Amino acid sequence: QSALTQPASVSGSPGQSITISCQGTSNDVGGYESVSWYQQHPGKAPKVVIYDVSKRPSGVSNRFSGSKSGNTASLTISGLQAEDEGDYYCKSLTSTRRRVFGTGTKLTVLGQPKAAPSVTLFPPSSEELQANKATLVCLISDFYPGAVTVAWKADSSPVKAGVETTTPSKQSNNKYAASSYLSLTPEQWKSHKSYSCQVTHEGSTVEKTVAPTE
Amino acid sequence: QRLVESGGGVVQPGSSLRLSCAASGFDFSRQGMHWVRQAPGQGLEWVAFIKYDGSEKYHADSVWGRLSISRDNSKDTLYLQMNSLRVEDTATYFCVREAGGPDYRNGYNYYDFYDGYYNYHYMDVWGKGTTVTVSSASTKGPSVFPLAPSSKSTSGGTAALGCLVKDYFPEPVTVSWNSGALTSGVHTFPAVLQSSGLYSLSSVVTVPSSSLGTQTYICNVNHKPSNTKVDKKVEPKSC
Amino acid sequence: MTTFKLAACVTLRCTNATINGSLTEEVKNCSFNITTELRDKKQKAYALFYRPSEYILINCQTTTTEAVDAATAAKVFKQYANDNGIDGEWTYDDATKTFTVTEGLEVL
Ligand SMILES: *[C@@H]1O[C@H](CO)[C@@H](O[C@@H]2O[C@H](CO)[C@@H](O[C@@H]3O[C@H](CO[C@H]4O[C@H](CO[C@H]5O[C@H](CO)[C@@H](O)[C@H](O)[C@@H]5O)[C@@H](O)[C@H](O[C@H]5O[C@H](CO)[C@@H](O)[C@H](O)[C@@H]5O)[C@@H]4O)[C@@H](O)[C@H](O[C@H]4O[C@H](CO)[C@@H](O)[C@H](O)[C@@H]4O)[C@@H]3O)[C@H](O)[C@H]2NC(C)=O)[C@H](O)[C@H]1NC(C)=O
Ligand SMILES: *[C@@H]1O[C@H](CO)[C@@H](O[C@@H]2O[C@H](CO)[C@@H](O[C@@H]3O[C@H](CO[C@H]4O[C@H](CO)[C@@H](O)[C@H](O[C@H]5O[C@H](CO)[C@@H](O)[C@H](O)[C@@H]5O)[C@@H]4O)[C@@H](O)[C@H](O[C@H]4O[C@H](CO)[C@@H](O)[C@H](O)[C@@H]4O)[C@@H]3O)[C@H](O)[C@H]2NC(C)=O)[C@H](O)[C@H]1NC(C)=O
Repeated sequence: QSALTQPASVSGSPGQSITISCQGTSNDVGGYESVSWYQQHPGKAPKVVIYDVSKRPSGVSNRFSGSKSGNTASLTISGLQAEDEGDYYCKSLTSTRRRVFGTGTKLTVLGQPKAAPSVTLFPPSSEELQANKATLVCLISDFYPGAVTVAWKADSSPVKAGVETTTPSKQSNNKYAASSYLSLTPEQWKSHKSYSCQVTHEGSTVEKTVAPTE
Repeated sequence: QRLVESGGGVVQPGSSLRLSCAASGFDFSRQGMHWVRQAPGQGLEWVAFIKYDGSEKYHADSVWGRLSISRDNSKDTLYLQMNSLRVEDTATYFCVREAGGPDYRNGYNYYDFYDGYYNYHYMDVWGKGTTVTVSSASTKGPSVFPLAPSSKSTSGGTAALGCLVKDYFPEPVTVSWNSGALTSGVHTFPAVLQSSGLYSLSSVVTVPSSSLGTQTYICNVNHKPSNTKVDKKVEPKSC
Repeated sequence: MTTFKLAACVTLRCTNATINGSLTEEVKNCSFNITTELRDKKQKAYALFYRPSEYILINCQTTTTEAVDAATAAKVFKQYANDNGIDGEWTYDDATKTFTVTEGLEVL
């Protein structure tokens, strides 16, 4: 069972009503009334806010509700408050009796103006190459809300291998930063005309490129 | 209801580990249990489920053959046996209770074999978790490489530069600039664990473009486990 | 007096059993629910059925008693059922002087 699909990020101002979707197949989300949702805050275990798709465990306020249509389930929070900020995961029973989690959503309760990221892509240093290693470093800073999507390309083609990315965290000025790395052999590095770091934030994409011959 | 995991630590790729979870405050023998894991900075991943009596087990495809769940009801203990570990099994591992109870029909509460609970299909109790790090590395100091400012790091009158701190174990390292004289603009990122089982991070600073020809910038890297101290000068590169 | 009879029946749902290596249509594994506390709770139980679309067995045990009239026999059989943890829908056929009590027929 592939992980259930959720948006990476949703946000709203205090008082707003927001919705988070979770999309499965007919053998999990669409095949049962068993969808549940979990809220997780930093350095803590997740806690269930909704189960059996619509039901609230005791202690969870009625600002939380859930619904299901076809293969998609939705969690809704109304009257958004600062304490709702965190990560939300859906989960579903499957036809094989296994369970599966969605990919998770960061919910941001808006506390400041939205800000587009500034992206800087550093090529391998000559010192690093002389050690027979190559690392591309994509630094992403001064953005808000605190979620981005990073994609690497060699020439026009996507690169999934050798990639590591940190989860965004606050800078001292209270906006967010994140970093992504692409690890290559010096030979691999020299085998393309260019490499690109593509950063998507709030639907807008920024792209930075380096070439080995510069 | 309380769940306390243990048995975690750092282990060699390809070796084995047994995690334990001691349950208390509820009737352990009537309830199903899960393991769920979370890699640092990543999402939740379901690992395995086992019925109240241990008569049935289910595992995620990604862990099948390596991780296997079991339980001892006489000890109120849940186990996860981990074999042939991969660097990618690095994560926090949570012991979790499946909510359950009887099924109601015709004025009766119906229970599974041996009066066990039917599953209500959500997790109502979690432990704090235990961390497993899979790495072949022994204590290792970082190599430090400059991320040099250029016109590609430059814009709006300011320029970005930094240093890359590569291939160290275990965490942490600390990074300052000009021995602490440089603060504003400084951000040191969290560490990533590479497939090699070693950590790297970066530290970046944004400075006036006009000062690049004069001002000297030096990142001071410290890694206590290895007693390493490195001072790396970061200089602008010319085209 | 008159001879009255009681058939106490429980319904079982059967599927392919698992014998040594694998599944078999030869042998059937059949589950049903047995009352462990009168009026309160039942729990799952099973049986095997070997004979050399759903598949359902009804396991019946019968007993008789002498009584003057049907009402007396009904009291007697009601108490017998409770005592033995037998609960379900009741019927009476006066022609045959036979009571039946059946558990879990909704399955069929
Ligand atoms: C002896 O007693 C037991 C106990 O009651 C009884 O077991 C039931 O047997 C019947 C008949 O076979 C089962 O009915 C079928 O159930 C199908 C759906 O089951 C899934 O969905 C259930 C409901 O889920 C929602 O509601 C619950 C409760 O509020 C909630 O927990 C859920 O999260 C969700 O919100 C769910 O209960 C059920 O869970 C069982 O299975 C899961 C694994 O999937 C397991 O984890 C649980 O522990 C539990 O065992 C399951 O998830 C339904 O699709 C099916 O429909 C068929 O028949 C109809 C005809 O009317 C057609 O319309 C349809 O096309 C299908 O052909 C059917 O209704 C029932 O599930 C059993 N109940 C339980 C708890 O297991 C036995 O029958 C009794 N045996 C005898 C011989 O009498
Ligand atoms: C027909 O359908 C029924 C119902 O599903 C089948 O009955 C069940 O079959 C399975 C498989 O054979 C059983 O699961 C196994 O259980 C054994 C342990 O069983 C017994 O003996 C043990 C040793 O003495 C004992 O410890 C057990 O005690 C438990 O149960 C009591 C309640 O009686 C409870 O209080 C205790 O806490 C214990 O839970 C028990 O008496 C177990 O050893 C098997 O483990 C194997 O598989 C696991 C993974 O699943 C693996 O980790 C182990 O290494 C080992 O390989 C397995 O769990 C189940 O017990 C049966 N259920 C009932 C109600 O009897 C029946 O088999 C089917 N027959 C046919 C022909 O199809």
